[PDB]
Amino acid sequence: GARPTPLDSSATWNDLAAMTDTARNETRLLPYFSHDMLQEEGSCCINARILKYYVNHVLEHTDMKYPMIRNVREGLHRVEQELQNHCKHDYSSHPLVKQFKRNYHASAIMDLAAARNKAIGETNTLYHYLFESCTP
Repeated sequence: GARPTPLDSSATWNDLAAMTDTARNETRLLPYFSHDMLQEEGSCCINARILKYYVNHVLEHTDMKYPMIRNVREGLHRVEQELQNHCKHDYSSHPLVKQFKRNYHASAIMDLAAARNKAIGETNTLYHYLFESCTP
């Protein structure tokens, strides 16, 4: 499972899969979390901070291409808000969060639309990281 209940909603998973399939019908931006890494205590809040960035930047035409992106973002915002309430430490100062931001910006310079689509396709993977690392 996970703690935030939408992470246990198969409807959200489907929407994210849908998003991925679309984006990819057009290397990685997300930092890679191994199985061992996801078991580490900070992993939940680290990915939650990345989720925050996703809600603000990545999942912000896009409505036309991704009819579900609005509902996904709102759902993801709810998850982020609950996680942030229990994430005592501010992980903006963590290397992996900066990495994403750094790599996303580096990609955005080339092509903003391609960078957005790429990160969008990786949202499903981020959800998986949250699912595993945010279990009590």
